[PDB]
Amino acid sequence: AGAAYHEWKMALFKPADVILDPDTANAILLVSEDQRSVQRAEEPRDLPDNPERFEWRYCVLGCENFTSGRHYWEVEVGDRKEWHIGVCSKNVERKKGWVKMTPENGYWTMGLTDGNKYRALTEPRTNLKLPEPPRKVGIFLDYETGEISFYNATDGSHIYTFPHASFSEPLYPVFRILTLEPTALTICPIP
Repeated sequence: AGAAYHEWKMALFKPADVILDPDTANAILLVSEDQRSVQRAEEPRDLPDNPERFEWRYCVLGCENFTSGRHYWEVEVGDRKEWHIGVCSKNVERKKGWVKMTPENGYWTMGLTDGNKYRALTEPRTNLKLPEPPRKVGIFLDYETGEISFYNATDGSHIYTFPHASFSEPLYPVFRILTLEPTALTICPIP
């Protein structure tokens, strides 16, 4: 049914326990007391000018990145209408604008927009036709082979796998939202 994806993930990938780094969060973002959720303000806070922050993109990272091995983590996206998640490099441009989010620029992300429109953020984009809409998403990484993939984490269905990439820089979990809406984005807990 949904199981097997469960067996597999635990058996073959090391669960990351990702917590949101608020030093990285764009001012319009609100990290939760627990640092698992992110939700969007109505208007930006004023926040200590910091190099690590995403001042153009409405992005937030993990505290902990990856340089080897196999890892996975899961994100309750629930019934949100817009959200993009995955990973990115330490060395992405956190200040300059109009750097498009592609693997070309260090972004292996994937998301949802205007409600029902799934897409992967390759160049060009690749739309995605998902039998069931996911309420929870599993992000999987193998540094060495250079592969990142996405699975519906309730039923274990596959979603997308980026083209192999030789990874030079460390990789952070990245999360991004722009809607202001009820349902938040939430890192699922490590078993």
